[PDB]
Amino acid sequence: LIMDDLVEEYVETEEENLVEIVESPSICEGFVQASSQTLVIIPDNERITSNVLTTFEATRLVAVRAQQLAINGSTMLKKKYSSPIDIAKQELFNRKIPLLVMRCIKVTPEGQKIVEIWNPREMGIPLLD
Amino acid sequence: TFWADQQGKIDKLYPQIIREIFSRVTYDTVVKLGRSKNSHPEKLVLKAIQIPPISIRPGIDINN
Amino acid sequence: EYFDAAIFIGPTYHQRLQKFVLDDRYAVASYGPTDALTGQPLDGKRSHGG
Repeated sequence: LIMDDLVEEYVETEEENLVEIVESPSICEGFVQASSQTLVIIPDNERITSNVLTTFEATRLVAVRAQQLAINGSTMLKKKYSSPIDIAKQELFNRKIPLLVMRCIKVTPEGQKIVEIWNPREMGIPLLD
Repeated sequence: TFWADQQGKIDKLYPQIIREIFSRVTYDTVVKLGRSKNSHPEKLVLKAIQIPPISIRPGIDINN
Repeated sequence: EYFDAAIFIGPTYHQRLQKFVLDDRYAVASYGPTDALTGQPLDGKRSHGG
């Protein structure tokens, strides 16, 4: 009985050189749950990130708005359009998009999330064309 | 399988015996040897293995 | 319109290689056979999905 089509064999050859008494409490250790964070919004005069939307952020805004226009139907465009993509794009260009860009720069160990909330209607818009 | 040699006298370190020996170990030894408290040597002997969910063994070969 | 340059035209022996586009081309829809283990589509054209 020639079987053939063997499952081979697999070999790993390397080493991972990853460079007060105590007992078992259940509350001092463990706690897989992470502490709830508090949102610190950096004041509008202390924001040091770009006031021009990146192509990534502008694309994300347009995509989110287009999806929400696919589920909803409300908009502020005087010129009506037949596609949610067009409506969202013109909403971004006309500076009437109902979305905010939150840029997170910190995770403080005290459970503090420091963010900069940027208004796309006041921001510069990249090429996108 | 493990083999315990006492100056030429050998006796098989069966998993139950190893389990008792590891249960004899305190947390201070584990911590002071760097191992995490969740990595206590007692956990290395299993009396109730996990039968994996049928999601990872579908079709009715590992089930054999 | 005649070409300005004289064009080199003559018989050349040509072979049809047995790589048909109709065999190679494949298109799949949004649904079909899936792998029981990973839940992903099956592999390739032969399995009618992937």
